[PDB]
Amino acid sequence: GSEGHRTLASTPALWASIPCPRSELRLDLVLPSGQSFRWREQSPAHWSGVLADQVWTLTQTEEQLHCTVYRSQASRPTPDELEAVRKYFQLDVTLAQLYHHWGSVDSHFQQVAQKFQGVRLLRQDPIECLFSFICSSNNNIARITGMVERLCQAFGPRLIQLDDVTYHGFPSLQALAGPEVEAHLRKLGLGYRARCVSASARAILEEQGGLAWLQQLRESSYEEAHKALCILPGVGTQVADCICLMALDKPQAVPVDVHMWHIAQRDYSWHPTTSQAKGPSPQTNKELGNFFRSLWGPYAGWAQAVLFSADLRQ
DNA sequence: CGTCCAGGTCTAC
DNA sequence: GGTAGACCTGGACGC
Ligand SMILES: CCOCCOCCS
Ligand SMILES: [Mg+2]
Ligand SMILES: [Mg+2]
Repeated sequence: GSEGHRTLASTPALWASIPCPRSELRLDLVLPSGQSFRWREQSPAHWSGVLADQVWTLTQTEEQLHCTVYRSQASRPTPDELEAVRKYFQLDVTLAQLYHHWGSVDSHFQQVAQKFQGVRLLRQDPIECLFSFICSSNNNIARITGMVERLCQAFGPRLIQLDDVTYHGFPSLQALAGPEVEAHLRKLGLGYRARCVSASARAILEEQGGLAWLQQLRESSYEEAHKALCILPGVGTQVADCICLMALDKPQAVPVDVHMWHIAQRDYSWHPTTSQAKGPSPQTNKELGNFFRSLWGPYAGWAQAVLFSADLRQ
């Protein structure tokens, strides 16, 4: 009871609650669906991971999101700590209101939304998001998830151990820019993305003026932010859109991968009309992103997250 | 066991 | 501009 990952049943006094209906949040549809790669369902309905530099376990009942933290004596999370959870889930954004809107303007969205409630966007750290999505390219979620864990294990600071799992914070730019990072990441199975991690960490610190440059894209425009990210090695349109949506507070950013292509054709009979290219291409991928913005409006990326997630499950 | 595929990015024509 | 091929890996899918 004192050791291992906590459950709600087994250590009741160490949990605290955040009011939040399952209609506003389904952990099981958000945490393994390729937004963040850093959460594991270590016991049934309990998700463990690192969030604002500490380890947490999260579980839900119909009206509550229950939260425990591992930091000192074992105790309930504090009000300030609980805030970090609220911010990470962006719980001020009311998902019932967005679903209504998207539902009204798109009857296909209405149909999928009935069976896939509580899919919202996490608000992620820019560095973690940048380097996770560099690992995402031409890859599947199961393998990306391992790549990311091994990366944090080798280069990130040791937080705490539960059972046989040692949690690590996400690596700094400095660690990722270090000597022989590529060769090390190649032995950890990252393949060609090993080079991209080293190169982007160095590009940021040595050519772009460091962490500040990345962080300040939050206050910049989607279009400025998206252009700025594309200069980095391993960061194309898609990876940049993932970062803008998931880390830089750009809700209108819509990543366009093979899933979204399939969704467009199957469920909207979409075809490009500004370019003569039949398939995925820079100009057809731009157009498809514009189609979804025009359809769903300024939170189109959030709508994308609902159908993307629902397409993973089918 | 050989292709094909997964939250693509690159350069080269 | 739209197009093709190279780059890691390891599960799923046939033949
Ligand atoms: C998909 C292969 O290209 C990845 C980005 O270019 C190489 C720099 S690390
Ligand atoms: Mg606690
Ligand atoms: Mg780039």
